[PDB]
Amino acid sequence: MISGSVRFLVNLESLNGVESIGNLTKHRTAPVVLKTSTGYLVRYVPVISGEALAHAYQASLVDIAKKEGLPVGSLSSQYEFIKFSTDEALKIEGIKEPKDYNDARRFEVEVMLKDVIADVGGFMYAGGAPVRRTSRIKLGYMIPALRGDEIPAQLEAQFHVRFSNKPVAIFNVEVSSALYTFSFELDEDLIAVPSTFGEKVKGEEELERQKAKRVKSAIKALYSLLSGNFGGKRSRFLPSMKLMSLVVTKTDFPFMPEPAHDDDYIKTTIMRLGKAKGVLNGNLAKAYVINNEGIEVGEGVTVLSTVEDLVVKLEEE
Amino acid sequence: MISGSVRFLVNLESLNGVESIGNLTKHRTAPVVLKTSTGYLVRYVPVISGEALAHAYQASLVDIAKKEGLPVGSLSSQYEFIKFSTDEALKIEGIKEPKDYNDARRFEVEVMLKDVIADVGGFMYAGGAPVRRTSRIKLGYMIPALRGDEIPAQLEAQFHVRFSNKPVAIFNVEVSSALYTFSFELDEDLIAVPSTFGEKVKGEEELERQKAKRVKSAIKALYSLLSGNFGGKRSRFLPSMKLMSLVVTKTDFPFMPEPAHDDDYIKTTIMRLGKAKGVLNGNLAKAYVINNEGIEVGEGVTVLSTVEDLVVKLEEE
Amino acid sequence: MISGSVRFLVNLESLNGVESIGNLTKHRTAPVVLKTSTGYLVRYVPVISGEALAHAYQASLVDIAKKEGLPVGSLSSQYEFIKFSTDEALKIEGIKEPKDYNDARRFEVEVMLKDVIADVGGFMYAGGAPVRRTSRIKLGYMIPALRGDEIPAQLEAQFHVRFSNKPVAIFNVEVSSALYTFSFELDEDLIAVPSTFGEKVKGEEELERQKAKRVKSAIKALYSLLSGNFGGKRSRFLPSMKLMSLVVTKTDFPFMPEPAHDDDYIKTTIMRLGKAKGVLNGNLAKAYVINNEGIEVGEGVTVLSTVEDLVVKLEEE
DNA sequence: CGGGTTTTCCT
Repeated sequence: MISGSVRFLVNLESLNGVESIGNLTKHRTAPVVLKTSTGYLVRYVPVISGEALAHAYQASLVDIAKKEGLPVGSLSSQYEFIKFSTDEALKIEGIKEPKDYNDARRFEVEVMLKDVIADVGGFMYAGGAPVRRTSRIKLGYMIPALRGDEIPAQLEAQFHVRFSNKPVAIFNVEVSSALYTFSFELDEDLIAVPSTFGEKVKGEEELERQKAKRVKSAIKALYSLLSGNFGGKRSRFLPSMKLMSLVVTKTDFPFMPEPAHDDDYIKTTIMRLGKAKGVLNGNLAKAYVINNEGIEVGEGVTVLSTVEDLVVKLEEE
Repeated sequence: MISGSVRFLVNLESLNGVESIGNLTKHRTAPVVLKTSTGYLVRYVPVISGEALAHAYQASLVDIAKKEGLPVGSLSSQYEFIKFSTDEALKIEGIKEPKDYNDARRFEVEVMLKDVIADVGGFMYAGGAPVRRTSRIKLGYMIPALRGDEIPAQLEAQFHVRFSNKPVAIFNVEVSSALYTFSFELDEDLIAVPSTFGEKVKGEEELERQKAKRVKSAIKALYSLLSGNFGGKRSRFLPSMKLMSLVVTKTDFPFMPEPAHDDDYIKTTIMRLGKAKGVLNGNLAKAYVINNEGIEVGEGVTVLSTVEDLVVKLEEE
Repeated sequence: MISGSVRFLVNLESLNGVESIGNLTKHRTAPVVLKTSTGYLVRYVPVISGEALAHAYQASLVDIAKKEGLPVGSLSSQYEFIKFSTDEALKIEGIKEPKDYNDARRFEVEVMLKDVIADVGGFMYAGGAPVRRTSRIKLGYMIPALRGDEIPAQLEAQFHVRFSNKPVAIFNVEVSSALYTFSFELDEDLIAVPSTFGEKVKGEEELERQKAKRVKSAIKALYSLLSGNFGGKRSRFLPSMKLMSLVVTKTDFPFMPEPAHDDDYIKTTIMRLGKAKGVLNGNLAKAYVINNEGIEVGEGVTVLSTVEDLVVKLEEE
């Protein structure tokens, strides 16, 4: 598994939208529970959903897969991740629906040999014999850091006009500025492995041949998420992003680093990693840290400089 | 016995679901009675059921048991905890049904020598001669703390879309933020001990040999629950969790610590533990405390740092 | 792709306006989150939106296109970029609305062969069969650099009167001064290429013939943005602009240069460019730097003197 | 302006 926590600083941003009222376009907001010296309070803060990040990741994965020669589905070749949900998609791609429970494994292998996206990002088919496949990359909402007593975020509305020589043309757009945080998880030990229980079916040899390439592509795809190629309204509201802190852990057992809420979340996660490897009888535990804000790190930890170095190191091992 | 009270802080969460209405996925809610300065009131608040936690605990126990060589049932090798309820499971596993009341102990031992899950988590078989085994781990609903006059919890709905080039695609998801509390109990003095009354039956020597490993594995399995690996919808709604306060008590007599609703529940439970050991003629009483919010603790109390240290200490003693 | 970061110094400026209160004309202001040695703070600073920059760029593109003989739409011939959104524009230009999804490609090609502005800057038609084309040039707000603990910006108000021989004439104007920074992106590989998926439609041969001229004009149009020809109230409040630092990158793969916030943002982006070309299996990566403040640059970097040289170099390659 | 929840279980 590869687990990570990342902290970003974003200014003058509008990357996720919600239903509009009047001539105003609104930014997504959510309630958060925060702890101050006086107790616990409830606040409303701008957020960014995780499905936009999932879409960006899967689009980059499609690009890399088509570049490197891996198979890509017909519908997903165009950036429409309906996958194989409805029967219309099955008809377009040309895959017979499963007949019974015993036939499920064949259908899963057939779908899994045509589109890498269905293999990595999971899918669901509903019918007489529904077939499920959980995603191999897990994301979450992007929240500003709940540090201290004051939330380091702000939201406002802005005024815009459309010029016309014959007036008979005014709209408002919400803009936010915050210090976002988020964490991610990716289990590369289950890529290119069937999930439905059953007997062996012809075609798994090709999967075993392509396993290494699929894992390499899946690990490569994370560069988009770690770089900042996500969100909408990028044509006229291009944001100003800057990485601040990053922790990545590679292990052989389940593990979850601390959220990027406290100023000291790198020392704690490394100590916890050592103790967890000791207690769970693991055999591999490595840590990589990127720091640009000069906070406490610890001892005996590899320190990197950019994200390309981290991607290369993750690929090599 | 091992009895514990734990306090968590969760933000932007959807971990337990219930039946859906329209295009809206709903979060579990329950009524709670709360005391304010003006009297008593009834409120509707999001909660998380205990059966999700039980499933997470049993899945982790399956993983550890397979890793350490302890026997695991065939159906329970797959993460499907029907245990030995119906006749189909008995036919699959290959165990003869009990004949009379006198044969109940043999059936319990045979079931108990094949699946550790049936041993630790209890089971039921209904028929001509019913057989019961109560669970050795007990859990409860996860509730936000009912401190003060305002409940520190909030629930809202969010708007999501599925993109398509040929419109002919909209759903809503309920998201919560709360300060959750829950308590648990695990009696390790009865693990690998038959429950049905009767005579001695061949095969108990193997259970006596495996008792130590079974107890060790059961104690290890709590790390998943104390870490935060439970609940659904984790692929796109990965939650942000953080521990705040934990009290764990090891005794030789029945005891129940205070619920984590009042800010002073560590001092009270320690005083009660001392007096209860005095009054019930016990011979062992230990307490461990993890504090990360700076609330009153007391004197002469072991203070830990993480949960791995607690797990190691519980294993060693 | 062509991606750039630019730094400017502006004194006594008022280029973007918002709703006015009383006899005071206000300058656009926005919140920004800044990092200092004491933590993170929220501040209110004057800004300039990106839509004014888009209008300036599109006006210059119209001028160049009409000068070089490329087709220009009737409505956009006058500097009114409603494009083909409403039905009145369609009636004026004389293009039939699309009938079904299968006819979308024909409509896109018909619109795309008449006005280069719709081709480069994209457009949208709403109706029974909506048609979309994302802009090929992406801009953002113009924020002052968030360097150090003190923001290098200031805003004040100024007093003015109107003379009259028969009093019965007083107003206030907001004026700012800052060190602005902004970044831009332009992917020239998709200019003069249809975006809607479908079958071949007559008229694409002319598009392929005109592609070279369209790309050349689009590259030429960046001179207005890089020179300082944008914003309003230039008749009486002509600002004093001076270029300070510029980085331009030409690649075959997605890339985003570092924002012009830190004093050392040229070496970092070149190192990242090299590593990214190594990791993403690219085949082209070139950089150009203009420096007039004597900051660190690096080694093996082409150095220019003016912006016209950069424009010529970008055109030639 | 188009689009507004899909199955498989109900002791």
